[PDB]
Amino acid sequence: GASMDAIKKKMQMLKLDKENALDRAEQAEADKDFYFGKLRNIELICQENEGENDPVLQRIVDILYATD
Amino acid sequence: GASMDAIKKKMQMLKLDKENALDRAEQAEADKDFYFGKLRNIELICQENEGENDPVLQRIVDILYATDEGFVIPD
Amino acid sequence: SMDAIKKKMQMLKLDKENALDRAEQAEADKDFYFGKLRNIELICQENEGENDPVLQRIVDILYATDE
Amino acid sequence: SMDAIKKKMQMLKLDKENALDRAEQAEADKDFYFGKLRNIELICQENEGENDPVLQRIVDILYATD
Amino acid sequence: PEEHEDILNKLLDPQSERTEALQQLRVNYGSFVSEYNDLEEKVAHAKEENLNMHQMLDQTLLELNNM
Amino acid sequence: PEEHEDILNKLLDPQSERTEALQQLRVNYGSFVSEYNDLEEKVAHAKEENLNMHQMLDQTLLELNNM
Ligand SMILES: [Cl-]
Ligand SMILES: [Cl-]
Repeated sequence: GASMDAIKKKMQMLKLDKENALDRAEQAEADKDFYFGKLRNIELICQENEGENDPVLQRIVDILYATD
Repeated sequence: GASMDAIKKKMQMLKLDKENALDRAEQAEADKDFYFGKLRNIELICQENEGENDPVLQRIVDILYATDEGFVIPD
Repeated sequence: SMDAIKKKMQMLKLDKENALDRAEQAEADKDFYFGKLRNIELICQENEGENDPVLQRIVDILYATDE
Repeated sequence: SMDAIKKKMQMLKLDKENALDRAEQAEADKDFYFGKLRNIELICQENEGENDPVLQRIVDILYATD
Repeated sequence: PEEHEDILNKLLDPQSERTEALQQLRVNYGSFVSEYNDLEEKVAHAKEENLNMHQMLDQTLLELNNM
Repeated sequence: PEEHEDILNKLLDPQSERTEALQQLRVNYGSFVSEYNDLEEKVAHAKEENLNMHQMLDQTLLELNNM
């Protein structure tokens, strides 16, 4: 009757909330990884070229290692 | 009952599962923003220097504008 | 090749447009179905006290989370 | 500049990706709800012999248009 | 009850009364079967309601496991 | 059924066996009320079980809403 139905409806809402939160987390992690992979690759490029003491690359290196 | 307690336990777990996922989302979005900030500054530096045709800067440009399929406009 | 780039940019725009069209249509179908489920829910809630086993099955379908 | 053309091409690809993601999710949500209506239809069909006026109202919802 | 025992007392020794008394017992046997049958239906109905409630709950707990 | 009527026929006309036959009716009636008794208390138990389960679910819903 009413109480069993209300319990089932509550459980469904909690489950849907959980799954929406997991979807949001997964998407945020993917976006983060997308940007992180770029910076890591740019870091590797700078490391290939560390010897040539290029002032433009030095600016880029300073950005890579700057902190919030 | 045990059966009524099992309902209460799982409801707590489902709320906790949600909270843990939201924590993950918020943290990942903050890192994403931190990273994106660096990438924008780097893009601007590359753009300033496009006229030089520096192969190392042009490689960085390709990394900047790549998607999961790889480089846009290959080679 | 500049021609190849123009062609590609046009294809990517059309592909995006087709997908947005798909999304809009699916969203409309989803709203239409959800509306029926809500009406069915209302009917079930009216008969809660009747303890009808068939309506109990329908309620279990309504609140199911298994896809 | 080629940098600007690459930047635009990236944006078109990512927008295409976003739109497809959105269509895929919309289709999933639609199928979820449709699957429920179909399960309810089967329950109604199984119980057609009862001549239940409540079930008949439900069937009228299932087969309604627009 | 108290009436049935008096009829068994009455029937112990001997024509109009003895046949009239057995017709009381012929009615009462079928009448006791009818009353038992009516009550058994009240039991079954109530057990069917109890089972419906448990089955609803059992299934809810199973679904809960997967969430 | 077949046990009963046959005894009701023996007693129609006249006899130490009739005392033995009436005792068979007395014991049967006994086993009738006692079987009905067992049934009345099955009903009371099913009613109890039903009521408590509704009470438990109603009370759990209240508790769930305070949590
Ligand atoms: Cl209930
Ligand atoms: Cl490309």
